[PDB]
Amino acid sequence: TEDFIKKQIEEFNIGKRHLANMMGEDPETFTQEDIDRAIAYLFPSGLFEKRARPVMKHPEQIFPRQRAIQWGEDGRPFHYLFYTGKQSYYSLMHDVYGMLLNLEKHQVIGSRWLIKEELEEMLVEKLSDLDYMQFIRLLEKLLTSQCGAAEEEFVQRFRRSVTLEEPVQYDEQGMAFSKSEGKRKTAKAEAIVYKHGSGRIKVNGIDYQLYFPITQDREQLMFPFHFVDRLGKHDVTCTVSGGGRSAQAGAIRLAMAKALCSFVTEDEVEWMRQAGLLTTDPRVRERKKPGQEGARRKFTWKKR
Amino acid sequence: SRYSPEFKDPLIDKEYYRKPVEELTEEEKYVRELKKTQLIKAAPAGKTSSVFEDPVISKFTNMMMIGGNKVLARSLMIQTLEAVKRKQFEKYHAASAEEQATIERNPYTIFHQALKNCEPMIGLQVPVPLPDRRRRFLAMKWMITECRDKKHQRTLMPEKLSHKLLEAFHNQGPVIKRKHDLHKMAEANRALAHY
Amino acid sequence: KNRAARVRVSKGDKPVTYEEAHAPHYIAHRKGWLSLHTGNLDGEDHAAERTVEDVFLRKFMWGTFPGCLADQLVLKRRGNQLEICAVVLRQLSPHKYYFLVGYSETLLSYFYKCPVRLHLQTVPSKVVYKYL
Amino acid sequence: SFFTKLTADELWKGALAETGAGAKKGRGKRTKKKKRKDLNRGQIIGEGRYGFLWPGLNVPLMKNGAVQTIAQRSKEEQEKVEADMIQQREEWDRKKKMKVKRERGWSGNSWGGISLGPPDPGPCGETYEDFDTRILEVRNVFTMTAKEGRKKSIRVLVAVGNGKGAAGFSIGKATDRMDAFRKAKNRAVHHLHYIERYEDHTIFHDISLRFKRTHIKMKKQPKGYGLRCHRAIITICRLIGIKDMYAKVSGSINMLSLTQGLFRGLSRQETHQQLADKKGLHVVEIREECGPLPIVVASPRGPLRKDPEPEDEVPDVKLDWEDVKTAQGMKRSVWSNLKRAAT
Amino acid sequence: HARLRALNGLLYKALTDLLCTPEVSQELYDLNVELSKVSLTACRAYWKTTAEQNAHMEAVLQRSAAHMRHLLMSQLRNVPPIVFVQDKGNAALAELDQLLAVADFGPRLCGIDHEALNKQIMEYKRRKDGRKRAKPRLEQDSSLKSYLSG
RNA sequence: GGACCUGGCGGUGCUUCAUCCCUCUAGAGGAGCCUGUUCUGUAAUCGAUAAACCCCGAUCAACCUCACCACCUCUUGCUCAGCCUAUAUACCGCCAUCUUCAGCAAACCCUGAUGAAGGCUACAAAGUAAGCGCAAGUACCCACGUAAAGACGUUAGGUCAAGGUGUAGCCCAUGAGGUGGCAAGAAAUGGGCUACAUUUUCUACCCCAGAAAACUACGAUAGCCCUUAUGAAACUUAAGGGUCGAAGGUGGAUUUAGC
Ligand SMILES: [Mg+2]
Repeated sequence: TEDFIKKQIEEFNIGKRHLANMMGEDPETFTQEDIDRAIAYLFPSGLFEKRARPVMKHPEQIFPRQRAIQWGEDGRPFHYLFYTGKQSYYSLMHDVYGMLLNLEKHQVIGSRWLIKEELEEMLVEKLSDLDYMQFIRLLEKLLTSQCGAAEEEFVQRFRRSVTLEEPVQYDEQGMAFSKSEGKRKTAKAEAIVYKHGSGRIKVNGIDYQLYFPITQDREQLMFPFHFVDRLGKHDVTCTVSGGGRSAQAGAIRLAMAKALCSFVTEDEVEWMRQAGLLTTDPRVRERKKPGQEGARRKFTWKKR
Repeated sequence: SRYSPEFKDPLIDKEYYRKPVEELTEEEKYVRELKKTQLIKAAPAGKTSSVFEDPVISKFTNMMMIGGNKVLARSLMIQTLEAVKRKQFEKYHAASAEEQATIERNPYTIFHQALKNCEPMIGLQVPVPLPDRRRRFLAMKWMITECRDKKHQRTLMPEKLSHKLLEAFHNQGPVIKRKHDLHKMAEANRALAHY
Repeated sequence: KNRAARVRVSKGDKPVTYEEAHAPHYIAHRKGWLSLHTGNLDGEDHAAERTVEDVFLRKFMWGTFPGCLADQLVLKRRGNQLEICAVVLRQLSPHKYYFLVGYSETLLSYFYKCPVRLHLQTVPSKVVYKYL
Repeated sequence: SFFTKLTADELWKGALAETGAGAKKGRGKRTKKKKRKDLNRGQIIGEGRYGFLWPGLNVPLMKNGAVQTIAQRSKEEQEKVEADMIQQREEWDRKKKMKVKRERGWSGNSWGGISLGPPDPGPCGETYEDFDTRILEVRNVFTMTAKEGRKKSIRVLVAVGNGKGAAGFSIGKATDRMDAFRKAKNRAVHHLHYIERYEDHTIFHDISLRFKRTHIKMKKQPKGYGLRCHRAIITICRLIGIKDMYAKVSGSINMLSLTQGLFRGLSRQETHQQLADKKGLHVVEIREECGPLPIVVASPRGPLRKDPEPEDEVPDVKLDWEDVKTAQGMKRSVWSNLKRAAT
Repeated sequence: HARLRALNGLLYKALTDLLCTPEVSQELYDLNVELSKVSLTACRAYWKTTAEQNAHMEAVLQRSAAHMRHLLMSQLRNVPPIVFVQDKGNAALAELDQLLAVADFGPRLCGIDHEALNKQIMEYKRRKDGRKRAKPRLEQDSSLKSYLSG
């Protein structure tokens, strides 16, 4: 209940003061981050679930935001859309519809739509898939319409940033170069590409033609420079370790491409990315499962 | 697959990226802008931007590969190309001036023409048309299976494959015979095409 | 169907504590181990002896506090110390609790030749994490 | 081996076989069966065969102001203590075995007429201690489902009434009989009719109604006539609070149809006050026991009509052949007016 | 389902009326194309096929499909795009015959496993050398006895 | 007997699906051997045994293990005895199977006149707040993938021989101990290994080589013999060497696995 929440808030304030005393810091400037660090130090827990570790947050966060009963002592609900059972969702829809009406009166890249779980957390109300789809359609109709700054801010409450994903150094002799790293399977490589050179690659201190006898590995090495037409114009010193011949070739290729990105133009960097020369390959060996011959092959189902 | 569905296949073609902006259509401009924001898979270890890269030959080598022995399959393929080139050069030098115009010495052209000749236009039972990919796969598989036949004893794969490719380039050899047999069987079973 | 250490739902009324509620695949994910000792670490030794000691301690404590225990024990080992942390219901008079604490500490100390401490936390009733 | 022993809960779970396919199916008859017992019912900590007295655990820590020492009971007194423990266990078992009977319904093996007590109290100060619940029928409906084939379920018809004119009935479907009882009575308490009663003991006028295929003919009766009605009607009338009434049920004797037709007829009856208000005339009651004295039971609250109601010499009503035959005495029946227990 | 069937019938009737009238198109009117089937999911139209004239009919229909959809929108205004499918009997046969003309041919008992049973018999030779069912409704229940007991 | 409801079924209609079929790769089905089962034999275990048994309990048997057999011995016995004696059709415990599922079960509410029964339409028309499962979260290298998870229920599914336990049975023996012993193939079948080679074999090397290439080829991890390792005990087990160079020549229907 509300009185319970008030008591929890008072207890949290007292506990915050006590924790500040315990860690020897100013209670007046003991932020939530300090509280979390102190709790993690005093009550260490290796449990992988972060929600299972000890927590002493504010009651506004520990307790669900569904709040106590939505009516006072008289029993009158606070919200006028309470009897809809989804007062948050329908209030939001009503506000969006009012915004659309006002837009009628007056007259993509780094963001995505929050998932249904995120919206449910926002409104602390359970919602159906079709309800979420209807709200998304309304929001997208709002966006497509000539939305103003206020509507853009309203949408940004639901926009979620998309997860889309170089230095130049000088040696002791003033040779401008770039250094980068790459991984492929188990092989790990570190490459150094100099700004000016005459196409000489030394792998582990050994020339590539003597270190990579297979023509395929040399072709993989040639791929980045040949893509940007810079064959024979750069000097590369790279060291690779682990894996086999092809894994090492791929790791060196990725490291060389990433390092060479420091010299080619931004459009050339984008072209290299679109060619796949910069994406770290996540294809790694899959573990063998018990009761099976291999990663995916089952044992021969016995003849019947 | 470890790649999320958001990831797109890479496009390894230097002409595509060096193409002038003016020649690009509005649709192509939108495609490029979209690709500027799309996650792209890592370039596979097989294909590169090399001007000498041949996707047909790469696929043929992959089909020849046994137990992931890409090195040996590639060695067999390059040995076959060298054998075809050497035999064609011998024929060219042993031929008169008039015949030298007709003799072809490009191993890649010979290989492509041989595979094109071996491609069966029709397939099967009810005879049915075959799509392009199925045609190419059938041609390659027929060539490889014929070259792997035990009928040739102690002859290495490069020599057998070169001989069969040269036979196919002249519209002869057991592979063309197999294609003709499939065509004749489809013609015979044409009466069942109503199924 | 997996049956190990799981409390199968029957009617939605049977109460279970936090540990009983969680299935074995939640160990080290949502629930820690009930015994902490360096036996199972890399290169360490005497894991079997510590396991036998822990099993005997759990059985002895369960049979020494009949119905008093409200949850599983926690057996911590620091050096040669041995702390048995238990959660006990407030049934018996504290005289019996103190007698049992002294008894168990002395007997276990003489039986395992290590200083055994017994820390009791009392609860009014068995803590209910959920109902099954 | 000590390490091979288990806890009491596991042992009971294993031995009692409370779970498993045998309990679900019951193919193996278990007349010779085991029941759970509390092994720790009366055990005292610190008591054993050796009969030791541990200060602070099973004997008082301080006796006469001094700390007691470790003492062991003599063999005779320890034997007496063990015998007393055995006798106390036997007494506990005997008290467990004893019980108290109940009152049967219409018949010794029928649920009809058996009381279920008051309906469960409402969430907020909404209690029904004034209400009584009675079972009218219990039926084992078997439903054919795709996987399990024949599945048993219990359909129970209950009626609840406070004895002061407020009563209702409801149906409850469940897998267990008690769940059906609870559902049915807690739902019937929400479907309460109000049956107007003449003088709080009988109906206002003779009623004759057919519900579906069930004819109910109820006759208003004077005080002391009792309830001469179908046993279900007797139960429902006791719940409503009707003491004197006659009722004959003809046609189908479907219990649910009879019950809800009875409730319909009782609810739709017209009181004397309503009749007086409708026709604007005094409702004058003539009693043979009171002679020719006219008793006014209801007067119209509005204006009183001046024109007398037309007095047709021959009323146009649909009589019942049974009633006419009974009045004329030709209704010979070896089953009518049989002496029966008090209702 | 029945509503969709009636919608398919109405679409068939409308397309037939558009085909028959000359006002839609002189080309289409001269073709006198007849429809074997009309089915809505997009709309698939199937017309009977008479080769050169068949190709001409298909080409004219493909050219006039947009105008036909526009005219249908006048009526049923929300009409999905109409797909014309040429019914060359079994179209696979026609395409197969076309390719075959194009293609090149170059120079020109007892119903048992008696053996298994015989083996089993030889193996054998070598090794040698109802009740009442109670009615569900009549089963007794002792719950009431227990309730009355206590 | 009339009407209806639910289920089952239809040589029942329609619609849409999946690895159901074709397509791709490598296998099995032919050979030898390893191992498992079955059968026979023996004085000589048990259990699993259609998918869901068949390199299964075993992450393992020369003695021990061992529960089998023969012979001999003991009787308050290691145990406030004991039993691997019967019952998985009394159970706990741990799992298989659908599950490569998404639903389940309570507590209510409503409809059918308060009949059995039924309860969906998103521009929504009686269903629902909670619980369990999926999901989410977490582990591994990501947000993907693989693990893990996977309710209720189905097969009286498996285990009384992990252990515990109900019932029943044994107590000079169905208990306990000691010595010695099986374990062979006339076979059938399941899985696996090695092959039948030239994309191969041997050597060097770890991929720019030289030879071999059909009766002195390829091909045994088999047999025979001799060492060695472990052990008290080895023709038994394993490793190595010698010797032998066998069957076999890419294998029918059918069948397994993979994205
Ligand atoms: Mg009786």
